[PDB]
Amino acid sequence: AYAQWVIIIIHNVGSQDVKIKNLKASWGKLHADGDKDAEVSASNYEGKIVKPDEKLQINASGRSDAAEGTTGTFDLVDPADGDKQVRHFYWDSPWGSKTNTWTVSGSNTKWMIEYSGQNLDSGALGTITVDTLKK
Amino acid sequence: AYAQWVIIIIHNVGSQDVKIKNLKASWGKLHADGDKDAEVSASNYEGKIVKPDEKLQINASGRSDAAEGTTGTFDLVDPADGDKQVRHFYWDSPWGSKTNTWTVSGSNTKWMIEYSGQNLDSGALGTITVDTLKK
Amino acid sequence: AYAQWVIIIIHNVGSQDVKIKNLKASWGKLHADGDKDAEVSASNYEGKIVKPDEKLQINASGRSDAAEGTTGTFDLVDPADGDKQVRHFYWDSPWGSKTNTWTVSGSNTKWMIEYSGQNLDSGALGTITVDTLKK
Amino acid sequence: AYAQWVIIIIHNVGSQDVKIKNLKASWGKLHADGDKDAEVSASNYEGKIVKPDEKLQINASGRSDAAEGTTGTFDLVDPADGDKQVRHFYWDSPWGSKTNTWTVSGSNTKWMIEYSGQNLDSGALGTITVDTLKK
Amino acid sequence: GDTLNDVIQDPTRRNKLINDNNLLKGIIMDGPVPSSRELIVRPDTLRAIINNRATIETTTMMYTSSRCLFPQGRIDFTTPDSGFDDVIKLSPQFTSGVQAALAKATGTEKREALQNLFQEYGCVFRTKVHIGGVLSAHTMETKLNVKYIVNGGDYTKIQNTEEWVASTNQSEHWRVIEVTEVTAVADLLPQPIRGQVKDLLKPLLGKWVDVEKVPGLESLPVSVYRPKGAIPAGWFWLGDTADASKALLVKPTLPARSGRNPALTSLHQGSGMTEQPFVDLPQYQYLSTYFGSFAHDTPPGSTLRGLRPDHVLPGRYEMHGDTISTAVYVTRPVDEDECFDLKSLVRVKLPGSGNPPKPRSALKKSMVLFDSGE
Amino acid sequence: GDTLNDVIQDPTRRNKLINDNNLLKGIIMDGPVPSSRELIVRPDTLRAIINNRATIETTTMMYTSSRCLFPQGRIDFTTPDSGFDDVIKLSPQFTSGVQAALAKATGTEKREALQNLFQEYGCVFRTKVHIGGVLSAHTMETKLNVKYIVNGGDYTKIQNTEEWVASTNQSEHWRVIEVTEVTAVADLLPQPIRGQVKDLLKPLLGKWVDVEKVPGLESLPVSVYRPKGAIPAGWFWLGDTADASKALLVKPTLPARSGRNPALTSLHQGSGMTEQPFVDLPQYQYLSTYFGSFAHDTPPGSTLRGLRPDHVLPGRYEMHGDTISTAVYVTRPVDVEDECFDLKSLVRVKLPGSGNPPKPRSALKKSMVLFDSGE
Repeated sequence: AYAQWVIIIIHNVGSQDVKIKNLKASWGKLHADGDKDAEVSASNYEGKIVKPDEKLQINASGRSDAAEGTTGTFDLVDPADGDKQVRHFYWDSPWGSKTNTWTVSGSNTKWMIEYSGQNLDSGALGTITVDTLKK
Repeated sequence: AYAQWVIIIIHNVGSQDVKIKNLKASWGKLHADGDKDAEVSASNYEGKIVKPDEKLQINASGRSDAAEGTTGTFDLVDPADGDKQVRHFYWDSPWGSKTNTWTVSGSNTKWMIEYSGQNLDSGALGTITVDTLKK
Repeated sequence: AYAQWVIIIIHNVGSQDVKIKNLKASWGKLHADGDKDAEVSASNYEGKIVKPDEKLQINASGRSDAAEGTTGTFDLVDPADGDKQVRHFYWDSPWGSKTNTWTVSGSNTKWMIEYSGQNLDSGALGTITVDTLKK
Repeated sequence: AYAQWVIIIIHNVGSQDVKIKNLKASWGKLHADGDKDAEVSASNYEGKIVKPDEKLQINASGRSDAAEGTTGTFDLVDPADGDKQVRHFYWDSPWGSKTNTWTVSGSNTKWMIEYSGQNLDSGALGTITVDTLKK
Repeated sequence: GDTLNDVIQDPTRRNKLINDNNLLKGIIMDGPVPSSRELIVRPDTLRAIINNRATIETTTMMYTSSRCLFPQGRIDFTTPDSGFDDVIKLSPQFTSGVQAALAKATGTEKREALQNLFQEYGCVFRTKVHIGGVLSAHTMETKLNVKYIVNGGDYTKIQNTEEWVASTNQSEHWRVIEVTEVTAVADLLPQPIRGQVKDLLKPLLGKWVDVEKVPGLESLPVSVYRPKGAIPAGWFWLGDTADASKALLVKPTLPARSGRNPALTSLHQGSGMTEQPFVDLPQYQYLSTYFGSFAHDTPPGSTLRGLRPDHVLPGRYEMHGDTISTAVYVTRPVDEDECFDLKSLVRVKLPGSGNPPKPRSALKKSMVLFDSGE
Repeated sequence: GDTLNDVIQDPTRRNKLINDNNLLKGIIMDGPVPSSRELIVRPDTLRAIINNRATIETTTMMYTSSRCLFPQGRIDFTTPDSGFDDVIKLSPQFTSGVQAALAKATGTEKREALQNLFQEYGCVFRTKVHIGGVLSAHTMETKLNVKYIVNGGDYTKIQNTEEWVASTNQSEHWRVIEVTEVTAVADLLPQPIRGQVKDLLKPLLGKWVDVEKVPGLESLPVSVYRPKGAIPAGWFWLGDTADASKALLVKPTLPARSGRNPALTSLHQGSGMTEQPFVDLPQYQYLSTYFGSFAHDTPPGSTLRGLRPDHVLPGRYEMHGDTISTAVYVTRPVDVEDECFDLKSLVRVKLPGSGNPPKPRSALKKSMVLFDSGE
């Protein structure tokens, strides 16, 4: 359904580029901004660069009528040193479970990440802002 | 129920304070950060000034289990100029509507207000960040 | 039963103190070292600061034959940096799940938090050692 | 059953090597980290050298469904003086007893051994951290 | 009832009043204190007016304040800039010290000598003072504290207000209760020496240089300019500006010494989630936000410097940009205390978190010396 | 209504004020005390300012406190470095003692003589002093204690504050109530003698020696470096460092004698479950956590020493390593007089064992070490 959804705002607050790869949603559908009926191909988000001081918005939600929620993953990688993984991501807003999940995994010493806006208790996961800084 | 919720983040990026007034919600309940069980009254939020570069958080959620959802309003006023209203903000995530609504009203040209992160198609209203500045 | 239990050791290694807050323990009970009959209150730990190189032990267990398990949460905060959150810890050993759950959430890049010893496959949650350093 | 288990961490806080010998599980089995299904033989640890300031983890548990629990023994031997016995560790978390057993036996004037984290009141024996030093 | 007229007409009483109030000595700046050196020659007479309008005022807003003020008059000293026949004559010792300081070989030696001379003789001189007595009391309870202060009159009767009030007409106890005019000691010197001393006291040497537009930043509403080329060794720059014509480089004039707060401070990279500089010294400030990534180990960030608080005054913002994201402030001076119109740039919303306090200051014109030839 | 001007103009009153306040004598450092020897020549006059802004304060947070302060002014002595016409003249006896101390053959004799001279004459001299009378009272009550202190004014009327306040205007009872400037006695000497004395007084001789990488420890984020080769006899090193160029060896300048704290302390093996050293003397400190197994009976640990607390000042940590088990601090001087060596002392964040010594956090002062003296 459209009740389970997540909007992640990758905001590059640093002065060096970052890239997004392996962005795959197991369930649900990637859709346009504010519109959950206009599905957008994942390729429109796979492998693009986020320039410094810019925001990239990814919107995912479950399919209407359907009852599966939406879960997915994507990797932030550094394009300056061979797409080395910056931090892996995993989000889960399920249809029939109470707690949502939002986990960052992996690590490299050259990047700092601070995220907020998620709700893990009930309902939709929420809009998540993820500030990234190559420091 | 808890499935319907909203987080409103007032981020003061300007050089002058802004005061929150008239915080109270027709439905639902205000609660502490990340804990829907820790109910909090509007008196804890009323009268608090957001100093420049400070961030304040409003967490509203539907009660434990009901067709209630949540709904409420507040006002942002200028601590100078006789507490003149900056903007009037209204939020509602109903249970039967399956359609949120977040609205801002006012004409104060001495301030500039931007807001982003609301969801309207369906589900929880999500987290809304409100940047306020004084031109 | 008493069979479902957990021991959590906050082991400070940095140059600054860390404070424990919001020690809820929603399920089960807290108990003294090596004695589950000697029930203790959360007030013995709430608001306390762990100085450098100091060990703090929190023991939780299910009630004798309540068939409940033990679940609880707490937060690490910086006593100097405006009581800001460091990490949010949630431990859960259900009686009927036969699958435990220990999670550390939140984000504060100014602190390094590592943990080890937890068991999730089955049975008790084990002894969890948490090393906190302030950078 | 998997509810009866133990995690033994041999951590050499000294500056001299130590070796393990005669590791046998009279009851139960050995398994990999974080997975009680991945059974492993005693040969994976027999003769292994715990380098100073290095942790070696041994995880023991009973069968999937059995009333056997876990039991076993192992000897720490000093490789610098002909594999002289340091200590004899015996662990036992039965299915058929309400209390567990953790026994260090033997004596060596050249070595100091301390341990923590063992649980004996009920349930699984817990996670045991053993610090060894040659003073 | 004696007045200031009766004490000023008597050489003994007049000299007692002068000595007990340190009227011949300057002020050194825990707080302003008089110097032990006599700055001016002892005058043969004092210009004075008589004022005996006493007042007792109490307010109990839990604070309670009381003030018993018993004035006696005002004593005026005449400065060279007035042009009147009588002028306070500087001590020959002070003039000799100034001449010796200005005679040293190099500018650094002259500045050090002047610093020592003004630390010994004080920085300013009180030219209008009010004589009399004042007894004040402050009480605050909620837990409780009381504070009595006496300045003038019989200080041994601070505990008994009636007796202290009765003792306010004794001339031997009159003290300076207020200062309504202060003149810089440097301003008491002759013009050719006054100019040299004032120029040498300026903490910073200034230099105008050409500017270059920072690459990128096309999203911003205005162009950002920085000093062009490598800055001369030993010099520093203050920050980014929108001025497309010229930029200011500054250089300290005094070496480091114990107890001397440096005019400029180095900047260090922020702790986390921010690329903006932070001042090494606690109270200091800088003018502009660094556009880009700040690195204090390599140029041009290695030589960007902050300013001592006394060097700057609050300015005013003029905003450019259509939204919060593009909003930027050009800082302008607020219309003797003029400040440079550097058009410093300060971004409104820095993308990161935990950023430094937003700059809000402009640099004084009276702290920078140009064309020294140094 | 007399003031300091009235007593300074009268030779008898001025000399009474000078003598009763020990203004011609230095300070020896249970606490600072005046010396019996007169350090400077008796001046013909004193430079002073008048200040009669008296104060009465009380507070009852039961920590009740009270302070009745009655100042009279400030007296200022002028030092040689100011270059003014009037300069405090050192007593001929003190100058003769300094010259006799510096005349002895060996440096040890020269240091011992200077130590005796500065013990009998004092280490510092008060150049700015505030005159007047202060009466303080404290009464902490929970059990109960009361503490009255009188400094100046008629002390026989301490029990009656009214009469003490009445007496505060009698000049025979004015005392030094505060000191706002203190100058080292050595700083009062001529420049060459001043330099020689200040160099001799330095507790430690210093020397730079090349370093070598500690074998092993490849898991650490930075290499560990220790003095290469055998330490010269009688010299000591201060700990492991990250510096790849040089390491500092130190040597005491004064023989150990009863009643004086040595500049360096021996280090002994820990009691249990730790291989780190412990200071033999109570409050001494070392700079680096020992990497490896410490042993005070064999090198290089046999020549490792800890410093007297007055030799060191707190530093700042620069962290290296991606995890706690790998993390290590490098200690850098708190960039500011009293500067400290940038030895780059290594300090492991989390030592493997338990019961380890407190984490060292200090750096050595640059003023405590004498170089290239030929000693």
